[PDB]
Amino acid sequence: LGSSGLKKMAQPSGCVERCVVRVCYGSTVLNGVWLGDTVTCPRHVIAPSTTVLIDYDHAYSTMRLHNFSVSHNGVFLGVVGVTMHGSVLRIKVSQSNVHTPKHVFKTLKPGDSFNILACYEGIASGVFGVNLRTNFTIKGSFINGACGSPGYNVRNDGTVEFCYLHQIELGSGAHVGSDFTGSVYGNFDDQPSLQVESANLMLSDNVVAFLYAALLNGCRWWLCSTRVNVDGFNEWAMANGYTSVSSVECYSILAAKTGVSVEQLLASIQHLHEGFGGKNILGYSSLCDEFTLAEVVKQMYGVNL
Amino acid sequence: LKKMAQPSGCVERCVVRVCYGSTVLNGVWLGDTVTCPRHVIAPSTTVLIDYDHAYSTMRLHNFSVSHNGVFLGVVGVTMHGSVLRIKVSQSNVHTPKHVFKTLKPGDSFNILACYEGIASGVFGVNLRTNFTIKGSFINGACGSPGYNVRNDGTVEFCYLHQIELGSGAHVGSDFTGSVYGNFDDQPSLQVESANLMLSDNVVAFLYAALLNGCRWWLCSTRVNVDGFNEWAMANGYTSVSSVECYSILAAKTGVSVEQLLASIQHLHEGFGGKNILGYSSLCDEFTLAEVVKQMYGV
Amino acid sequence: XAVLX
Amino acid sequence: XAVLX
Repeated sequence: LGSSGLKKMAQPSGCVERCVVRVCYGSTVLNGVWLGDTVTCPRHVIAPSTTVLIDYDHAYSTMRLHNFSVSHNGVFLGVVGVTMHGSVLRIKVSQSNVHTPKHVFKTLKPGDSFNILACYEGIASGVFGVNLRTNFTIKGSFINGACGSPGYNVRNDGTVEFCYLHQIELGSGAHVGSDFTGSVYGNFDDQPSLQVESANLMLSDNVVAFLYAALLNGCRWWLCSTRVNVDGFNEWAMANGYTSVSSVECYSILAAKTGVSVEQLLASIQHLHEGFGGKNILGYSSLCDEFTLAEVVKQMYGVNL
Repeated sequence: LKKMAQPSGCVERCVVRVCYGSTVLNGVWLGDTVTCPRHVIAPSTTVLIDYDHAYSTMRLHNFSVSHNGVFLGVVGVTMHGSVLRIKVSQSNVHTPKHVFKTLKPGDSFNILACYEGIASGVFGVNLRTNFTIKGSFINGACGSPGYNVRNDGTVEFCYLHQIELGSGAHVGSDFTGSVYGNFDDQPSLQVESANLMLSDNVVAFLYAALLNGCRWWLCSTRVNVDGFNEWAMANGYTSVSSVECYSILAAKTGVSVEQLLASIQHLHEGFGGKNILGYSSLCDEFTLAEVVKQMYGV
Repeated sequence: XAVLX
Repeated sequence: XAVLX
């Protein structure tokens, strides 16, 4: 009563699970995604070592097919051909995945939310939501053997957007993948090299949506009494680790239903930027940029986009 | 530390659209039996429901059960507790190896949020000490399954969403019809006990911090189990349950649980701005099992 | 006060 | 510093 509750969720993993396969080359084992007659997986599966600079050219030319082993739930598929594209391999198999969902391939942009199906040994073990950050990394949860874990989005009509294959954990702990065309996000290298990412920026659009969710759930203590216009805030955001706000009218639905303007939520962001002190906001102890406007509206009112 | 859910695939194939008259919510399809919240037959929403009267005046041809738009044939309906068991002609060929379990406070499980018999979201949650959970549900969410998947692959069905209390807290029933914490599936004024911090989880959380190089918060002070238990009395925390389980991780830190017990007191006061694994306050969202599994794959 | 979903 | 998963 007086709210619905804001909870971080992933979209259902079912249709993606039926595409996850166990891909083994030699003694190296990771995950692949099985669509049609093709299995896509990180190319470093054929690397004789993963803990040393890899000569991928040499790796592919000395590759032998009989060292490949592709299985789905322990049922082995027959490797027919292997081709290299960017940072991934496309493995042609005899059997075609009869559970291939209506799908497309999309490349994510900073600010996009998607879902991770964390897999090990070709078996999905966990599923969770993440945002592609401004520095083209994500804050996931992975350990050894996670690579090949698919990232995805499910459209309203049911089309699965495949957009991520886990590949790298940077020294900072930040995670990086490639799209299904081989492009490593943010132009990172699929090498165990020292790679540094840009400092992360707070997704200001998300924080605004979050604060609206907080209001719609009865949380009001943080509300600032002052207003700050869009240009005034963007000049502040560049200098305090926040993105620009785009674009004070997509929030017209929640501005209407709460009676609080975006400008009043922008001045609050400034004040709350410091910290929450002792207080709370919907269980979160600092400003939260994890939820998009779409996610919020979906959980509040049940509509999409 | 990331809150995640176990894969929902096997559960999705059991979710069905259950409609009575024009009322639509979710059901779980196992074998030839569909289980759903009984309030699907309730004539009104803003009024105390006479379920006995609703059930005797119930008529079967008003039911419409579907899986992905494919209609099943209703054969029988039985009321047990706060749920209905709808017997159907067709048997679910995708019935997973399953059992029915009733959760205890502190247990983590997974919610498959469903609307119109189609899953729209999945997430991990904890059953609180007051037998509620903090999820996110709106119109048509009832019947949403809660579950855990055992290591051998057995699916434990343990939750069917039913009600949101005035406090915002969410409540469901088990598959036997028993509503958790003995709440009523009625729109009455029902108040739950104040929530307690799951201290077992907080301790596990702090061990996780130690394992990630976060050590600043470590107190130089010691506090025994009983001394902490009645610090817990006055600050909304559970009793610590109960020292002997943390002997493995106590070593990699050189930190006793007692040294993990006194810091909670000091940090309860406040963090002074600083964080612990991104958190600016104590976190009881993660169990010890979740921690170990995410750390080491166990 | 309680609301059945 | 980075590692391939």
